[PDB]
Amino acid sequence: MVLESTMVCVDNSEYMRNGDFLPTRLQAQQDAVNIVCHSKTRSNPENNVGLITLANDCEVLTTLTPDTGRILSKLHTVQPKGKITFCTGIRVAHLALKHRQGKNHKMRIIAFVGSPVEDNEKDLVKLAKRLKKEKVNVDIINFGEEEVNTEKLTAFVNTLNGKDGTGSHLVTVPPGPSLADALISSPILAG
Amino acid sequence: AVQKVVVHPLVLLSVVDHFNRIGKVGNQKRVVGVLLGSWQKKVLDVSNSFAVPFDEDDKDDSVWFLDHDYLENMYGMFKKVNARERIVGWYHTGPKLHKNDIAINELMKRYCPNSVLVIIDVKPKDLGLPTEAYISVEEVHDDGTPTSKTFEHVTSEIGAEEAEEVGVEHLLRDIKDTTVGTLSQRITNQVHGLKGLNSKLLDIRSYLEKVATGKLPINHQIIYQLQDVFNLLPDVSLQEFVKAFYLKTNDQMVVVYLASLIRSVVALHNLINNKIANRDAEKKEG
Repeated sequence: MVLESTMVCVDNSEYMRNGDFLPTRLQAQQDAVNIVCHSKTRSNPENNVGLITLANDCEVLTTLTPDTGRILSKLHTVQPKGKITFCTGIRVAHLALKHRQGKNHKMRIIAFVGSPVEDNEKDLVKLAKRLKKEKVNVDIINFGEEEVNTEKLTAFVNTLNGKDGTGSHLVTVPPGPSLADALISSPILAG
Repeated sequence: AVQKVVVHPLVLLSVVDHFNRIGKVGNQKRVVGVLLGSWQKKVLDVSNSFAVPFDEDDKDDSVWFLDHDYLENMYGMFKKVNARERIVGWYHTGPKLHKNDIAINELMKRYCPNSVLVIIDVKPKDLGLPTEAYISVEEVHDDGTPTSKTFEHVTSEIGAEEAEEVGVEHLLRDIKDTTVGTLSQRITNQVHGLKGLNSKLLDIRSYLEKVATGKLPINHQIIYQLQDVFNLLPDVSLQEFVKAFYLKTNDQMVVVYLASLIRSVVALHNLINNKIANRDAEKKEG
């Protein structure tokens, strides 16, 4: 089995309060957390998965643990209200990854961006190459609404990995009615 | 709520010895741990604590993590040995506070209704009684900002305990105690002008800087308000003591009189008795 610590980042931004992902993005991203946490259980027991709130200020109430029981409890009453903040949410998983006791687990991050963010192409390429020096492979999954056919996050994913490095891949989410289990179909198949 | 805090040298050392822990391995930031308070009353006291691995990224200036598996089970440890000791908040060595410190307290409010943070100092320098303390409240603001969470300064004071001065106060051994009544009060006087009038010049130069730059702080209004309470006597040219002039020497009235009266009879005790016992031994021997 592949060894790594997957830190999933829930999206508390104010644009997660609608139902485009059925029935509602609160329960949809919950089901999106349900499918990733149950998949790691089918993958490796040693993988420990925490949660982090990106919007407003970053706070982690659940220590990194393989048990997803406390994670599923925090998915309720998450109160998705606040301003989305991206740049601070990249290393936010990496700092919890620098607190890992075992160093054999690879550094892997999955973040949920459901809101348009104001960012310059020079800011995302500096964080990209910074993760190249840190070897961290971050799989981002587009959620919510954002710049049509997202460029920044795509350039953030594309410039994040290279040769090969298998890798970081971004899947653009269509702005249409769908079930959250149908959104993750492509990303969970091929990261 | 929390008015003043009592910081023991023992718990403050628990921040200092951890500065040797992660100081040798580095690298960035500072020493941060969770504070165990002893609350018997509105006055806050701290006995022990536990230091937790902590890091704060620069870039990424808003990133911070406590280890809460270290916080949970180790609480049941100190709780089992000491039932009264509980976590009242957290701490760190500063020296100053970055804006990210707003999120450290709000996360741990599940543990304590109000978590008091203690800024400490591992290397004593200036200007006086060291470290610092803050309390987390919301004053909003007069200008209309969204609700503003800003830590207000809590006055910190050192305090003692039985049985803890055994090894602590032993190792110094070089201090002269005190001596009360002669040197103790006068050294303070030379410093009371130094430490009193240096902050006078440091602030009056920053208060002049206000008009120049750095406005706000307006403040307002606390600056001039208590300055005008200082103005009960200015004291300016010249001293405005016309009513306190005769009273000036009139307070020195009996102090000089007794000093004149005591030294007269103390001499009669010292001079007479010395001459008596001296000639009794001196001349009767030879």
